Amino acid sequence: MIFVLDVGNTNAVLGVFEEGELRQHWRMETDRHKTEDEYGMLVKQLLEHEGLSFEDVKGIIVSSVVPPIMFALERMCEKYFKIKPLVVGPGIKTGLNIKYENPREVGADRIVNAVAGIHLYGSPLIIVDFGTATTYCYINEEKHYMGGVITPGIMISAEALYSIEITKPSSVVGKNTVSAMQSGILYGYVGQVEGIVKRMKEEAKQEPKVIATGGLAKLISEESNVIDVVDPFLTLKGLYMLYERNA
Amino acid sequence: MIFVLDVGNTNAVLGVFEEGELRQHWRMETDRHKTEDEYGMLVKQLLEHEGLSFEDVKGIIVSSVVPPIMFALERMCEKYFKIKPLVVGPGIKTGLNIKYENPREVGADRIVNAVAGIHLYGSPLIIVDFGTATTYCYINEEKHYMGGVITPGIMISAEALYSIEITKPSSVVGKNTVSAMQSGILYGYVGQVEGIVKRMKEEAKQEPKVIATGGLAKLISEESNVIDVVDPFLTLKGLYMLYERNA
Repeated sequence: MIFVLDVGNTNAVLGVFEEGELRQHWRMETDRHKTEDEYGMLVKQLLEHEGLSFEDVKGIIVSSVVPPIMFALERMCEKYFKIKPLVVGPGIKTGLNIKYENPREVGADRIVNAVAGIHLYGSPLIIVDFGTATTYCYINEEKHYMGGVITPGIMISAEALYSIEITKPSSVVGKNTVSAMQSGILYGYVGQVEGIVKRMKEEAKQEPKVIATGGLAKLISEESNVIDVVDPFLTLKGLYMLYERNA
Repeated sequence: MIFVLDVGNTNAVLGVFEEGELRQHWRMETDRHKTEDEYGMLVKQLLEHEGLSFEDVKGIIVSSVVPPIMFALERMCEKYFKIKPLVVGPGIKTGLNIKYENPREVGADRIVNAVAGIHLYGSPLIIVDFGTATTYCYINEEKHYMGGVITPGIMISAEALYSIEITKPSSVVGKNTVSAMQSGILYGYVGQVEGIVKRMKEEAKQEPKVIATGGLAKLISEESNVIDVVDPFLTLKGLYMLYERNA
């Protein structure tokens, strides 16, 4: 089985693929305090409750935006799995044609998401990833990664305000402060996504399918039709594709 | 003449009204370091270059969200103008019917803006104020302040990202990082405003005129039709109305 790890500033998502299918996934807060042995012990527990052992895992790929924890995760992989993981970084092969002027500044997971999205959903595509930032990538009808749009993420924008559950209020016009802020975050974000996506489609030669991922993709897609498919595991699936290409 | 002062966390706007009309306005960064005498000396200079003296000013009203500078501004008014200013606060009379459940938690300038907007533009109204936060207030067809919507302000959201000039990029799909972020802030914000305003109008009995104010109102209104009137001096005009009612 192949173990994938997508580590964010705030959250990590783990998954195990068996015969090219996602067997199980797990989500957690990124912990800069945790040691290689405490990662190994937590992973042991996740595997055990899934009916798996370390031995079941034959390959590992990690994508991370947190250098201060890479050393420990790599050491945990080497110690518990006896495997040196593949790290998504400069010089990993992806098969992705990047026409963006800044290919090296493209987030690793935008690349991963584009590889998965094109393989799973075709082209042209708009990919919306609601994470720490909300990104919108545009892949053209020749499967070229053209670039896109970056905005503040739902939680980071909600924190800068409330300074948290993204709840639907009983009305848009908030009859009270909490209600006004709930409306603002939710409907403001929906309006943001609708507006950007409509403008990106306007610039497009062929009309693209819109796919979204990230924890809060579902909330947004419940409120709008602008998103065609929510795929919560796009990045995991992409990292699995990358592992296979690079094995 | 009547001197008005609207002091924000980040910016202050001053104005002088002569025969009920705004004669001149001045904008500046709020300075927590400045003393009462350095405020008096700066005001002296602004008046001189306008052809005015301290003596010309017979009344003063101040609205402020920065308590640490009120003492100095009040002392400057008392010393240079020989006037104790009216302060927008609990117990100032406004003539505004507030149906919002949290009347006391309504920003002073939302009240000021509503008083000015209703007097100058009628009802029902949607008032959009692009400041530190972007607020959307809804006044119903009986001129009642119903509440509204609060979102992160253009600059605070742009800072949390870039961490600045809000520029129109050459395309929505940014061909490069800076371009992607420019698109995101600008078109994301436009989409946010369009979406919220359309939802607020949907809840409205009569169809409201939409008025906007704040430094960046013009940028947004250039990009959308959702705003009927940009009135850059709504708050100044409101504070003038409040001074007159309370004199």
